[PDB]
Amino acid sequence: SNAKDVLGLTLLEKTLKERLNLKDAIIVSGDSDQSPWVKKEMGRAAVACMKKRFSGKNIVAVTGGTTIEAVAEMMTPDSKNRELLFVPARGGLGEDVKNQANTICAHMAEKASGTYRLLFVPGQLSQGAYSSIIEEPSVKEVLNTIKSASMLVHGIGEAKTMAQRRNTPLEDLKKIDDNDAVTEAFGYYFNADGEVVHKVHSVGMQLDDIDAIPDIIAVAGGSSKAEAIEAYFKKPRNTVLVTDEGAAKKLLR
Amino acid sequence: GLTLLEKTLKERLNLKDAIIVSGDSDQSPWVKKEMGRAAVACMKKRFSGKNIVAVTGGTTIEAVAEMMTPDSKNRELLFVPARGGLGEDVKNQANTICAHMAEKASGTYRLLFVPGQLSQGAYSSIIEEPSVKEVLNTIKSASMLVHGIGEAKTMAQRRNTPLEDLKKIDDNDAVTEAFGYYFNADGEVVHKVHSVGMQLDDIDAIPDIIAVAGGSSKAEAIEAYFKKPRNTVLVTDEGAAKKLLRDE
Repeated sequence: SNAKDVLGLTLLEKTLKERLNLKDAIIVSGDSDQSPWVKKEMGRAAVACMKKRFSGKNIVAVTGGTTIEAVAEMMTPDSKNRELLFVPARGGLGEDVKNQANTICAHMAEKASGTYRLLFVPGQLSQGAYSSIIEEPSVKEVLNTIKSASMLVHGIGEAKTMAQRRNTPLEDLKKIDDNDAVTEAFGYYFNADGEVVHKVHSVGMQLDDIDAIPDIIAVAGGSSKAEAIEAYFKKPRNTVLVTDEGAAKKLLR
Repeated sequence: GLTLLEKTLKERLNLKDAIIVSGDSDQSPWVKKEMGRAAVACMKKRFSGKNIVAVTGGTTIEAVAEMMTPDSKNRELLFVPARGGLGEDVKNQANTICAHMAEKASGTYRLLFVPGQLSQGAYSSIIEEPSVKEVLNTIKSASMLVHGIGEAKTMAQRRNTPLEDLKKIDDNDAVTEAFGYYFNADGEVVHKVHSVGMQLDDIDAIPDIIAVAGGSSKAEAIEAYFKKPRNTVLVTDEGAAKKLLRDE
């Protein structure tokens, strides 16, 4: 791309990909912490990536958060009219409704003119209530769909920001802090070496399941996320990263 | 004339107030948007410093959502659905309208996540669950209710009403519908859709109730619903009002 070349983004992407051992790196101009449109440009770039990687039939698992909402906002119908079913990767994770995976999932499916299936297994269910619900055909159906996800599109957050934004129980806050979590993705908090140190209990996709998903696209940016992004990628994730100059430049400094 | 028409409607229907926009929404589709615009203006006049706004679904309340804009006075706004989905398609569900309105208002919202067609056991589990209980509690403290009114048969058929309930609605001569209750010509409940959240008895405790409903086809439905005192502001159109009042 001449635009990427002239802006120095081609080199920056090469450097970031090598640094983080990524399947690929896509970087948009600017710092989303400073300029609101940059998050939309990350959404647009993520959508372009999804479309490049779709096959004939697709089960797309998604997380919540404002960045994947931006992906949904930028989504458009598939000009190839390939089959698209969208599911949340996991539960609500204690997010407010606007940021819940179910919310982003429905928004994305509508924008893509695809279909969706939502997961309603609240985290605060009693043991007895959980046993009743987990056996429901509708719940089993969605869990089964998630298990065959062909794509995962997920955000990455700072551990503290995510813990504060969700309604995290005191005991779990202590655990996140005591174990020096620095990054978060799909309801897992990780330390600076990319090791899991706290897991939000939630049905659906577990960390071990991502290895079986051929196309994983993480979308996360802003200078404030530089250390979070670095930590998450300390382990092999077989993942494409869509980010911005804010995060990428700070990370590479 | 419109001021006289409003005065007569308020009296005939025992309204808190009548707001009548021009035209007939059954003939001129865009009149629904003008009802929406007037309803939003009415809501903003009624807001207190803090607000919990319960809403129903349906295309008329979707028009309210569509015409919603942020509050110039920046009052606190939390939007909730009044009841469950009531068997509506997604575009007509209270949850959908609720989210749309809150986004347009730059407010916050909470939704009732109570799926069908769950077994009895799972259903009761879902409704006892802490997050759902929180939302139900919020609805119980609603300061405003914004709702539609529909013709009984029309609403029952649009929703996926079971044949046995269709028969009961017919046998009991239901003529009007609002927030999941079907009423006869005397404004008496004859059938209720089972659903968590707001009940009919709860509306008396809500200080500001705004009904938005119009079109000549709804004249009989609107008259029937208001046969009992509802302490409600009606936003409607000339189509409904002139027909109801025999002033065509």
